[PDB]
Order: sequence, then C-alpha cells, then structure tokens
Amino acid sequence: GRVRTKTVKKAARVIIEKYYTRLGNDFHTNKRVCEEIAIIPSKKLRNKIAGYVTHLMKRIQRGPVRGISIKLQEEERERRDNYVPEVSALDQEIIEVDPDTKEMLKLLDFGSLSNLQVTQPTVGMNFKTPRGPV
Amino acid sequence: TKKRRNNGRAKKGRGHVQPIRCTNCARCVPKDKAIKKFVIRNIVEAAAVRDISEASVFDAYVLPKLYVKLHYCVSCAIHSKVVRNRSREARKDRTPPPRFRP
Amino acid sequence: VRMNVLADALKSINNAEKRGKRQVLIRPCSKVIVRFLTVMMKHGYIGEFEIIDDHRAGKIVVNLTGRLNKCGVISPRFDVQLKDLEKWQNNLLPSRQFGFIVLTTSAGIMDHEEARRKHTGGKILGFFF
Amino acid sequence: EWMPVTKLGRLVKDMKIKSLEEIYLFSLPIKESEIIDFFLGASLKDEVLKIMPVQKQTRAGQRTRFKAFVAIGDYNGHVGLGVKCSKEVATAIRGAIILAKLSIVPVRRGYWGNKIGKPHTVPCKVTGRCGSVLVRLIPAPRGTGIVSAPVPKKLLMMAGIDDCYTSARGCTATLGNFAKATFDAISKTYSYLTPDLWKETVFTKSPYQEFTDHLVKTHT
Amino acid sequence: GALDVLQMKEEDVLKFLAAGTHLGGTNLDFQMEQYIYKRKSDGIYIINLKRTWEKLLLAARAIVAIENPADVSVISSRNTGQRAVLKFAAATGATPIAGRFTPGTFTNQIQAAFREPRLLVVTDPRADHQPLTEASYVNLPTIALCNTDSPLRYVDIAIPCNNKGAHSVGLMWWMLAREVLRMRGTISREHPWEVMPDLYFYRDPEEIEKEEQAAAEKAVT
Amino acid sequence: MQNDAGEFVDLYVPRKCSASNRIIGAKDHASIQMNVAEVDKVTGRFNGQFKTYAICGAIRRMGESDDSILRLAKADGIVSKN
Amino acid sequence: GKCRGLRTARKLRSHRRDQKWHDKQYKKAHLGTALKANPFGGASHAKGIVLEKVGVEAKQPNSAIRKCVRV
Amino acid sequence: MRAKWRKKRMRRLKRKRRKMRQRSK
RNA sequence: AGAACGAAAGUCGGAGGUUCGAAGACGAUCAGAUACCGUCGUAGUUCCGACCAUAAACGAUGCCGACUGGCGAUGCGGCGGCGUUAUUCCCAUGACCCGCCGGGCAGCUUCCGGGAAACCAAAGUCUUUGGGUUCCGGGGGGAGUAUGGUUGCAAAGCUGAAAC
RNA sequence: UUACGGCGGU
Ligand SMILES: [Mg+2]
Ligand SMILES: [Zn+2]
Repeated sequence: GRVRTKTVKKAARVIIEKYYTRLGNDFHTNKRVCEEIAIIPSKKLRNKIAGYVTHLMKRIQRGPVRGISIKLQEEERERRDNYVPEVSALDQEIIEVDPDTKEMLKLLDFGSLSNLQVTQPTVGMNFKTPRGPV
Repeated sequence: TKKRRNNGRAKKGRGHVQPIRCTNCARCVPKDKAIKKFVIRNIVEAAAVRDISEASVFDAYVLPKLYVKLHYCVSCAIHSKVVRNRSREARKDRTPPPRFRP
Repeated sequence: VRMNVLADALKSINNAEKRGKRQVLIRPCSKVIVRFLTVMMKHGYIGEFEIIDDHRAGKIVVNLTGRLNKCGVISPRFDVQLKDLEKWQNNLLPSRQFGFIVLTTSAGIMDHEEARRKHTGGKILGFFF
Repeated sequence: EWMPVTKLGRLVKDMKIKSLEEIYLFSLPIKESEIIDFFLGASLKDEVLKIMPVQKQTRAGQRTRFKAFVAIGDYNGHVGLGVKCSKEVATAIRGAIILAKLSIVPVRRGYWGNKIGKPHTVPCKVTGRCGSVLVRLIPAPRGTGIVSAPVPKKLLMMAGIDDCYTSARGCTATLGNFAKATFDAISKTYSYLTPDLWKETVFTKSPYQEFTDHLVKTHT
Repeated sequence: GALDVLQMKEEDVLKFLAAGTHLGGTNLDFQMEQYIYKRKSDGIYIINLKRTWEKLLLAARAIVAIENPADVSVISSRNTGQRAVLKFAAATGATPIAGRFTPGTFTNQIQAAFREPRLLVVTDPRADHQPLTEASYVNLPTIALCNTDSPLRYVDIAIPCNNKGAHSVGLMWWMLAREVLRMRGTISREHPWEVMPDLYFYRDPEEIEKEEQAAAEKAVT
Repeated sequence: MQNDAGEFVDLYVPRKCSASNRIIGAKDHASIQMNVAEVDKVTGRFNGQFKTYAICGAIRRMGESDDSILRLAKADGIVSKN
Repeated sequence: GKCRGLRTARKLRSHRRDQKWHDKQYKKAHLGTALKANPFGGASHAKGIVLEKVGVEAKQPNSAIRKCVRV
Repeated sequence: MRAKWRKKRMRRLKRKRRKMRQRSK
C-alpha cells in the first residue's frame, strides 16, 4: 500500500533535476523547500512528494541514477574526456602474429618494414564446441 | 488448418513405425508421436538417506538409482501435465526446459 | 528430358534479370538460340555474349544490360500468317510502341516488323520485350 | 498559419521547391499534406467512393467505426486514394482526404500509336493486384473512352487519362480492394522501363544538398 | 584511395595489429567472402587489411560530401562503442545517438526526438538494426563497421574491420575520425594527429579512479 | 518522351539504379542517392566536386549494395586498381 | 498440366465435350431427361383444370398461408 | 451423424433391398 | 487398353491356440446403461494355402526437366589436409578432427516471389499468362444412392445417373 | 466418482 503514484514520482524528479543545489537528506527541510518552490495543491501530496525526494537523496549519492542534474553530468567528463593516458595501449613494438598472417602483410609489402615476431599456432583445430545436449 | 509443419510426429522418409503403448492408460501410439520421459530417480527417496545409511553395514555405500523410461500418449501427457499448451509463436522450438536440480 | 531448349534457355535469362545478375550461363547451345539472341542484342537488350565451344553441345554466357522486361517463349511453334499476325501482336505485346514477337520464316529468324517488311509469314518462335 | 516539421515541408513554404515532379524523382517521403495542397491547390476535386460500416464484437454491444474511401486528383496526372477508420462518418470522411493527398502518385500517359500530340492512354498494358483483384489497364486507341467498371472509371477520369480498355478478375464487389487494385496499376506506369528510358540518367542535385543554405543560414 | 598520398602509411599496421581489427569470429557471412584473407587453424577468419583500408577511406568520402557537418547522425547501442561514438561527434561536429534508439525517430514526425539526417553510420549491423530498418523508410544511406558475423541488409559502405572487442571499435572510430578531418583543412597529412586512440576506447570497470590516485602520490601531494 | 512532333511529353524522367539498371519509382523510399567526393591528386583533400550514385531499394534490400558501390568505384577510378 | 502441341486437338476437343456434362445448364439442356420430366414439356404456358384449393405454409422466418391450387 | 456411420446405415439398407428385389424377382 | 504389388479388418480350408479380445455372460456406475470402469470370454489376433483390393493407403501436394537466396547439421560414397588415438616397437587401413564435391531424409533463416490467408525455397519463375504429359473438379444436397454391365465363395469392388 | 435437457420470430 506504500507504492507511490505516477504524479508523485514525476513531479519529484523535476525537483531534483532542477533544485539539487538546495536539498539534502533531511525530510523536514526538503518538506519546507518543496512547499516554497513548487505549487502543491494540498498537504498530503506535499509531504508524499518530499518523501520520494529524500529517498532519491541516498539513491543519487551512490551512483549514476536517472539523474541528468549537472554534477552527475559533469563528472563523467573526467572519465570519457580525461584519461588520455601518458602511456599507449597501442605502442609496444613487440607484438605477436601467426605464420599465415605473416603471409598476409607480405603481399601488403610490409614484411620487411616491420619487426613483428610470429607465434606458431596449435595444430589441434579443436574449434567448434560440442554439438547436442551433452 | 494444418497446425504444425511436421504432423506432431517425427517421421519423414518412412511409411510406418512401430506402435508402442502408453504407460498409464495403455493406448496405442506410434513411437515418434509419444511423449517420452527417461527418469533417473534415486530408489532411496532422499529424505530417507540418513535413515538407511546408519542402518547400513557399510561406511560409504553408493546407492542404486532407478532407471525408468516413461512414454505417454499425448492424451495423458497433458492431463498429467508433463507438457503444457504453448502459444503460436513460442511453440516453434524443440528446445527442452532447463534442469534446475539444486 | 529437355523437350524444348529455347524454352529452358529463355526461362533462365528471365530469372536472373529480375534477380539483378550481370551474367547468365545457358547450358545447351543451339543454332536457333544464337540466332534468337542476336535479335534482342541487335535491338539492344543484351550485350556481348560468348559461345563456349565444347565437342558436345556448347554453353552460352550472356551479358545482361538491364533493359529486359520479359523474354518468354510460345511453346507450341504455332503457324502464323501475315493476315493472322496482327491479332498475335495485341495479345502478347505490352504496346504497339515496342517489343517483338520473333518468328522463324523461310527467309530466316526475324522480327514481326521484319516479317512484314518482307512478305514472310512463318512459325512463331518466341517473344521478348 | 501552417508551420512545418520536416525538411521537405520547410523548403516548400519559402517557395524554394518548384513544381513537385522532382520530389517524386528523388522519392522523398512526403509527410505533411500541406505540401501537396500547396502545389496542386485549386486543381483537386475530392469525391468519395464508399462509406462502409465495419464493426467489432465487444463485451456488451458492438463498436461501430466507419471506413471512408475517397480518391483525389486533378485531370493532369495525379491521383490519390484515402482510407481511414474513425468512429464517425464526418471525421472519417474528413481525415481520409488528408490521407488521400498525402499518398499521391504521377501516372504516366502514352500513345496507342501515331504519336501526333498529347498523350492520352497508358504507355503499355499494366496490372495491379490487391488481395484477390487484378485490374489490367490496356492501351486504348484514340476516341474510345474509358471502357471499365464505374469505380475504376472514377479514378481513370481523375487520372487525366482519355481512354483505356480494362479487364478485371476476382471479387470485384470488394470496393475497398477493387479501388486499391486499380490504384496499384497506375502507380507503376513510371515503374516500368520502356525503350524511351534507356539512356543513362544524369543525376541532378537533390534539394537536401542543393538547399543546405536555408537550413544552415536561415533555420540555424 | 587510388593515390600515393592516401596509401597505407605503415605506422597504422602497428596500431591495427595491436588492437585486433583483423580477427573475424567463427563464421563469415556470404557477402564478406571478398573482404577476407583466409581462415586460421584457430577457426578465426583473418581480414585482408588492404580491403578494410580501401573501405575506411570510401566512407569518409561520403561524409565529407555531406555539406552540413552536424547532419550525419552517428549511432551506437552496445556499450563497447558508446564512448567513442560521442567523441567522434565532438571531433567532426556530427550529432550522436548513444544508448537506446527510440523507434519512430526517423519517421514519426510529431515528437521532438525527430532527427532527419542525410547519412548514418553504425557500430554494429546485427545488434543495432533498429535504425537500419528505419532508414529503409526515409531513403537514408548507411555505413556500418561490420564483422564476418553480421548481415549487410541496408548497409552500403560496410567497414569490414571488427565490432566485437573494445579496442578495435574505438580505433576504427579513431581512424575514421582522423581521416574525415584529414580530407579537409584541419590535418595536413604530415604531422600525426595528436589525439590518442586510447581516448576512444571503452571505459574500464569501477577501479578507474582508484588506480590513478594510487599512482598520483607525487603530483597532487 | 519524344512524340512524332519531337516534343518532351512527360512529367519527369525517373532515376535508374546504377547497379540493377531498373527504374526507381516515385515512392520507392529505400532508394538512396548519395555522393562520393573525390580528391585532388597531389595533396588528398576535398576539391569541391563529387560523384553521385543512385541505388534502388529493391537491390538495396537484397543486401549487396556494398558489392554494387564498390564495383562502380572500381570501374570509375577510385578504389584500388588491383 | 494441360495439353499444348500442334497435334492434340482431338484430345482437347474430346476432353471438352465430356467435361461439359458437369455443369447443370448444359446437362439439363442436352441430355433430354430434364425436358421429358418438366410438366410444361418445353413450352411457356399450359392450360389445365383445377382440382383442389390447397393452402401451403410459408418458410420459417415468416408465417402465413399462401393460396394454391392442384391443377 | 458421422460419415462412416451414415455409410453403415445405408450399406445395411442396400442389402435389405437387394433381397427384396431378389424375393420379388 | 491391359497388368504386378497392396495395412488393418474380412472369407474359405488346414495347423495352432500363450496373450489380448468383437459377440456374449455377469459385476458396477447411472433416472435409464444394450457405453465408458471390472471379472470372464467366442470369433479373431499366429503360421500355411487360396481369396478380397479398400484406408485420414496423407507431405490431404502426379511424374520427368530446368532455373532461382543463405547457413549450420545429418546419412552414404568419393577426394584433400594440421594433428590425436589403434598389435602400431615403424606401415596401409580404422576411429576422431578440417574442408570440398555428388546423391538423400530433413531443419533454421530470408520483403526471391507467390497466396483468400494460414503459410510454401516451392504451393516460386502466372493477366509480363505457353517446358512435356496423365488423371481429375464446376454451388449445397438427393448420392457413391437407382439401374444395366462386370469382377467375388460371400462381404462387397470398379463403372455410376436422373426426377426432385 | 456422478453433472441431462432450455419452443418459434425479433
Ligand atoms: Mg466415428
Ligand atoms: Zn495415457
């Protein structure tokens, strides 16, 4: 019987998207803010909206919830834009190939242009996981 | 309407198969329409395993299994609910249900 | 058991032109179907085709251009007179602007328009447009 | 008052696309009905075909919707066909015109022979199938008229075509399908390669790349 | 590219081979017999890189031939490819769609999620097929960087590289982002482009911040 | 379409596919017309002009558009010459 | 499949004359038993004397007595 | 009535009249 | 035209006769049970010989021929290859493994196209209609009935109407 | 385990 309707959840998401700078994990403070900052027609859904806000307060302090509020949206610039690492994951100059694909780059005329040590491949040819239920 | 592509039966390049008999009702079905079920039920009924091994004359006795093959007419396969009616698009698969033993 | 060899070849051309293919392979070659194909190559439907000489009946590889709509065959080689030809035209041609019922005469395998520029009614052999 | 949302309707209200016959030849998906109302305004008469009361079985009684069939078109080579379910006739018959002009095709006109002047019939004999009905529109000689059933003659005279022999197989008393079958035959007169269309087409510049100015400079 | 300027530039082989990009997986579609070199003894098809270089140039020749740069829509559904698809839009000035692609984007003209692009480029044909079959309705030519697994139904300039590992996808976004700016007046073919290919790769799991601050006790402190 | 008067009596001349040579219809909404922009020889940048190819939707749905667009770039001086 | 070759016109014409006996309106017009059986004997009108008025009852949806004779 | 048992009650009936014609020759 | 073969039941004669089991007897259950359920049980089911020629005898799709997408698998031959396992401590053939080709029972995919649709890689290549050829259909019933003929020991089979 | 029916036209 606790489960909250669509209009309580929808209108509380537009607060935390928009007034996250003013809210905290206290019920009785946010109950006063949502009174001042939204137009709530009656008192029961005032503090029923404000309860879902504080439920969203502990929820967004852990991780990326459906939370397009600015601070959670800005910090992912420190992940996808930053970490251009000072070392390369492409440049090691000791990389392995196989004796069939050392034929491949020789007709590409890059056989003596590269270092490119080879590894001899297994002759087992076991590829193709067993058919049938057991 | 033809309901199924094969006619409920796995015969293709034949004309006649052996007829077998249902287990509970003893009805004559062909061998390749009948709903088969191979049962490897333990004969000891696992609630009574720690009641016979302490009466056993051994200290580690590997209990025999019971090896029963069932094969049903489909008239009794649905009534005993070993198979269930399926929807017209979830029906076109022959894959068996997952096991879920422990 | 190939009762008609023009019928099989020209069925084979028709399936690949609607399939989008640039070449076909026609397994028996004949002197009726190399004179058949140089009536539509001359009117401009197919391009360069090669006869593959073998010691049994040869093969034909045709370069399809894309300008072909249908290249059927009238399978009983009916006889058509020049009186009777005008009611063959309006049955199995899409229009009077284009398309040819190609028919074998005593003077050679011709068009329908070549058949009446000469006076050479013959046996109907196929049609193409 | 009509503001558009797509490029093709945005580039028409500023009168930069001229004479529709290029947005056919680039095969644009027309989305709003006001583009076809813009070019061919004051040349469209819009007369209905049948209004049939389809209905479904429900828990108590029967939902009755209405199925209005209207075909639109000038006398110069454009036809439409509009079909729409709605709860009431007057709004089914209204929105079907919106569906009829939005699905509009050019019909190609040809000659029976002796190409003396304006084209008057179908260029070749053409077919359309929809369900079980096939309608075969056959090139007629000059001075024939439309030799057909009443309802495909409603679309042929609305195609600006002078004369056409016609045959039809099937349940021709299935007016919804017997109108879509005749619509499909005159929808493929430009989809049929005749020997006047052999030479390799020079490709002109499409209005989405020729009018990148008005989306970059004026829209943005 | 039939030139000498647009040739293979042997350095890239040191990046292609260090990031996969030539390993088809298990089986090959029948429309990719021509992009392949041979099957290994591992069962893996390995890919003629000359064929995947001639396609990677060909795709940017259409994208350069799109006049407005923020008009090609670049899309990616699987996560291995969601970081690279954003940055590419940020590189060439395109418009990205990452995550879920809501159907009705290209054809339902009512709602405000209505993109109307002239060309589209895909991370994976078989996993991100919903924009492809919707591009069939609004006459839109599509590129899709594809593996031997994938079908090629509505695609046109299918890049036969790889779409499976994390490093191969981000590099092929990088090699394509590089080469579309290099057909314009931004990179002069001589100086190598300073944006690192490790920038576009799929992001690690959650020990990201922990490893870097475990190795930053002499630059912050 | 050149009547005996010698006049063009036609609404438009429709495009035709460069692969299958068949006519794109008026509402074949899968037919693409896309451009392939060539470069100059000596420096490899976009010189201004391009080349157009129309691929009809019937041959596009069949799934060898890439076999098509490569084959007409092979014949028209772009891809590889080997 | 059917016959088509420039020699089968005996087979096709013999196949048509015996399959026309399978629609009714050829069969009642060319077999002869249908006109040796109708009361008119192949005419349009007939005089006859009235034996008995009889009132037959209409079909189930309706309900009335249709007035008839026994000529 | 089943089509195989419409068949039985006429095969039973056309042997009953095959005897009545046979009785009254 | 004319032939051979044809499930099951059925018929005649001879061996057999465990099981099952039409008919039948009884028990039950039921308002009634000439049914389902139970006990018993004849004909029969088994073999031999002679008959009968029909089945939802079905893939409800005639046979032969060609062309037209893909993929994995199977079965029988054939060819070609890393390796592993067999007296083999070396062989040649086996057994597995990776392909290819041919014929086969199928399967999954596919806007090839078809279709009234269910669905079919054929039921595709059909109003853009013609690859050969045989049988057969023409609203529902009456009716696979009547009658003539013919086949059978019989049961019946083939042929097969009309009035209405 | 037993459970059978529901006049005609709208
Ligand atoms: Mg019965
Ligand atoms: Zn049972």
